[PDB]
Amino acid sequence: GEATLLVTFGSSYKAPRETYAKIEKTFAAAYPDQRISWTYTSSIIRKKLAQQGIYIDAPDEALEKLARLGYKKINVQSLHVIPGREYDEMIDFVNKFKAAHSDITVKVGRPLFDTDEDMREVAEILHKRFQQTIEKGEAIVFMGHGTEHAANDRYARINKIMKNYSKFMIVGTVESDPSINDVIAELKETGATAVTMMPLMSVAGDHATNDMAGDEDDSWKTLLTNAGYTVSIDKLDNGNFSALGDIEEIRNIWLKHMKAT
Ligand SMILES: [Mg+2]
Ligand SMILES: [Mg+2]
Ligand SMILES: [Mg+2]
Ligand SMILES: [Mg+2]
Ligand SMILES: [Mg+2]
Repeated sequence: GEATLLVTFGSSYKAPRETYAKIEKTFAAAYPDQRISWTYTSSIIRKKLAQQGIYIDAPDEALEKLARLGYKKINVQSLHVIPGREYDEMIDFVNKFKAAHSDITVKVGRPLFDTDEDMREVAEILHKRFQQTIEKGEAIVFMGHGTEHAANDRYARINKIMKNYSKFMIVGTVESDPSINDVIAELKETGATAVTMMPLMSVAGDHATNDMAGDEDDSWKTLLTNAGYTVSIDKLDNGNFSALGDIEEIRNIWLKHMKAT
């Protein structure tokens, strides 16, 4: 008997939690006999959800509960985009758990942008999603968070990989490099005058939605409109802002990572 624990930072908001449900459904369909469990690593988000009647286990709680149920084989899957700080803290609570349980074998699955192969697959999926927009000469801008962690290199790396698919697919980050000014300089080279944006994030969290599309003077929508672009935000059919985890083929990459060799 195998069990799977899905690891994310977490969110208290309805739209990200619908994306989480899609990820659970993808894993449950692939492994219909397995228990699938969740942990949200943000302590404060867990606390706010508890105030709402929604009870999410802390990581140590989540794994101990699996141990107390008899499981000797546990999969712990990162739902992160890059192998950065949160991925490292995953490994840490996984090892704190392995130490207390020498008989339990724990398999760890990597985040989305782990390898060049992963980033090509993501680029192809996003190209497919936006091909009709790209065909009209409109650019697609992907907004990642950005970090000082060395894994920040994935954003510049997937930006270059995306050039094999279209010059109109452009990646930047809010807090690091490539920056919004790099995005604007790249846009200028394409000849586009219209932009569709999407977060290069697993879910469209509340803070990210403001960074991307808010009326704040430094939101990406404002800064691109100041530059003269006509800006649209990508949405799901249900009207929510889209994110990577909403795309079934993206969810399959986390799925494959859980068993990769
Ligand atoms: Mg990440
Ligand atoms: Mg799609
Ligand atoms: Mg990101
Ligand atoms: Mg969404
Ligand atoms: Mg969807």
